[PDB]
Amino acid sequence: MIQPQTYLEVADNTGARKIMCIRVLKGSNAKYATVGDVIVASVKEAIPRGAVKEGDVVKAVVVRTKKEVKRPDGSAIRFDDNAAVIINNQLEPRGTRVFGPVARELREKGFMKIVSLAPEVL
Amino acid sequence: MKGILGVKVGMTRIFRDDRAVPVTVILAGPCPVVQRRTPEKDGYTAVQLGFLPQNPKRVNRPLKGHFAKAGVEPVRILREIRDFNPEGDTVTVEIFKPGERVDVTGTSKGRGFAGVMKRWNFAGGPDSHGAHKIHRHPGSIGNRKTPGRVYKGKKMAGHYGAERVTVMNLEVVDVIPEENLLLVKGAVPGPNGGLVIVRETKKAAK
Amino acid sequence: MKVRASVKRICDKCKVIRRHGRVYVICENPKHKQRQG
Amino acid sequence: IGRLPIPVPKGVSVEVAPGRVKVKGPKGELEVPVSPEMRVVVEEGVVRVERPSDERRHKSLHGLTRTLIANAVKGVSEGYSKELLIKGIGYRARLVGRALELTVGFSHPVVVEPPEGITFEVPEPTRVRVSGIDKQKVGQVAANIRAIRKPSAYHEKGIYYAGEPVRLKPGKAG
RNA sequence: UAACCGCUGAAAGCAUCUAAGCGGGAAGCCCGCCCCAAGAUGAGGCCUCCCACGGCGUCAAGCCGGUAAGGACCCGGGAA
RNA sequence: CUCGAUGUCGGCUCGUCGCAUCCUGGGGCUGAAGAAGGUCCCAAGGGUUGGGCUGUUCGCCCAUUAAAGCGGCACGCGAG
RNA sequence: AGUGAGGGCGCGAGCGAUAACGUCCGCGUCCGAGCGCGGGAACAACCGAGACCGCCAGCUAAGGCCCCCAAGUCUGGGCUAAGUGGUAAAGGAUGUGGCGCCGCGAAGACAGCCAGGAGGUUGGCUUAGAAGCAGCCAUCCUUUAAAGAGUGCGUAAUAGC
Repeated sequence: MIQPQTYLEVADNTGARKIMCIRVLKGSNAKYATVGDVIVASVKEAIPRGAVKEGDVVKAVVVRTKKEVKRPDGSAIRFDDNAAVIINNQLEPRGTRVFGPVARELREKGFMKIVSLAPEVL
Repeated sequence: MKGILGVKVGMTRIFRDDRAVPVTVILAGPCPVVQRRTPEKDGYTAVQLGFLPQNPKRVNRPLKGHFAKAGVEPVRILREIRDFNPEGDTVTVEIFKPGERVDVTGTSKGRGFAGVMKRWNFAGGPDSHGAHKIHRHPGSIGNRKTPGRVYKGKKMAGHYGAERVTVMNLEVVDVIPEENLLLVKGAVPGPNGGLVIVRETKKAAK
Repeated sequence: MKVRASVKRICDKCKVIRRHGRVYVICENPKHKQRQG
Repeated sequence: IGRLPIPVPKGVSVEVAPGRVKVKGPKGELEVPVSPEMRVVVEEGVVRVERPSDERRHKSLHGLTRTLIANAVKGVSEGYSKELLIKGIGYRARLVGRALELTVGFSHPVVVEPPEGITFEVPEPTRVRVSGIDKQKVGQVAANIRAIRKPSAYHEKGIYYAGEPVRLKPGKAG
């Protein structure tokens, strides 16, 4: 569901759909890279070419596995942990990416692009 | 602004365009069992009861205390100040309107006797490089010539369940005038299928 | 302005004001707020 | 010799009562303080403050009872109106009845109320002030209003007593 | 009310917030918020109720029944 | 005083007071436009993060943060 | 026969930082070793005072007398009023009260007031401006409210206070 130190997944312009975040970008007292949140990290996994690198950005929270509990008592869980990498502003990293729909995301809102972008099966 | 009750159980419901969860308040309807007139108890107020547990069972005193303004045949009773009795019998079949905010409390389910572990926060000590106490145990208690001894009022092990308490604001959600019941989405303060009460205070400027 | 001390007035006509054992110099220039009580 | 001479014209209700001096004129039944030793008279047209000594306490007391009750009188004679001028591109003003129109906080609700001798005068409103009765409480309320926005040394847009020369300092660099 | 801002005013026959008297003012102080609490011998306040209980050397503040006025005991049950 | 006996570090866990207060606010001051800094007096209310390496508390460094204070109590804590 | 090492206080030299309930020596007292009573809150050595034993006797030290607790909430004359009492220096100040002193042209005072704030006062440099109120000094005259070689708000001098 969350974590501080983390081996997380992504799938943007990733070096590798994996980076380790330090912590949560929220109210100074992290403890939860939580669903639909924004946080900090560097790469863990490799990267053929790609302008990505073995650095560190911050970004926004996708999937989780341990209760995506929504306002409308909409409920879900994906046996997957990953978010999209950000470039400053938030403005996402890559041109596309491998994943899809569901409230929590769009709802957080700031990232419509991610929104229309990851649609279909997967 | 007060309701007397037999707290039922907590359960989930739906509102507007979304579900959320409530609780079951139930109260026949207490009545003017005793009044502190002010000249009577210048701490003026109303004391009432709200049900009835067997009559064959009942001390004379009770029988006549009732006699007083005479009412019925119960045992559930208690009091609250600064609350007029624009009646001589109360139910809530309106008494408590929904879509309103409330404050309320009740008996507090009865814990046990667990130290630094329970009672207080922070789950005990640590575990491994040390096991001659494995995982948790009691913090520290004072010192040499500081106060020169053992302190006097920091949290402490044991019995911390047989007590009572309340919750600040909560929502009145809904009113079922028939079976004198009300759904309120509440911290089920203390058990359920037992005793509670509600009162409303909050000149709270957001 | 203040200082647990000093104060020998200043603004050429800076006022020695007696207020609450409060050695407070009053003038016509903020520069002199002399609070030494 | 000097710190105690004043006449009580108008035949004002110039009298001393329960250890309090009662000065009654246009109505201002002003209560002018009476230190037990100060003492005073009002005969013919002459009203005098006496001095049961002349040391520090007393002498100041003299300057006072004299000046302040003198007040009691001049006051009871007219009605105490404080002349005041509101001025600033950023501000509005009208009596409204019994408050303080006022507007220069860019979220203008300024509904005030008139304490007592206080009558509101909007004849402008650039020129605009109040009338009171009680010289102390009047200068005061006036103040309350001034205070609530008035300041501005470097750029004006405030309320001003008579409106002192408002000393002003430059803004940026030029 | 803290610093800090003012009103009315002398002693310093012009002035000053300043002993005099009045006001402004801090997430802080008493309260308002919940939780204890007359073993606060300085309460108990109110309600109902058995009778002023019955025998003994007056000083009967001792005995026995007195009242199931009530409660305890044992039993049986309890998120206590 | 103590050698017929007082366990010294580092850390842990539970901490308790303190103000020369760090974040908090209240402020007069500015070389104060705004914003933002910086300059003192008032006030402890709550608050006063994770890791790295180093047995080191200090420290230097990563990432934030409103902020990530100094210190009293044998540099609190072995009858924990 | 016993101590053969002791400390404290005051004064006088060491030393030490002219620090320490430091340690060195000396004059004295001290305290132990009596120094058991008073006492100053209570405190081995700071002022009083030597206890052989009594008194339901009286005079006194020191130091005390509103009360807690014996003893005038004495009298008399002041001076502070901050609570100093109820630890502190450097140093700061129209604190408080006191000198022993200076201004009184009732040729009626000072803060408060009124009005004029006088004509050569007009470069000296700089004059873009000094024509007191821009920098290197000027130290004169007439003239009356008695006279500003102009103490001061200032820009372009100047003009106004």
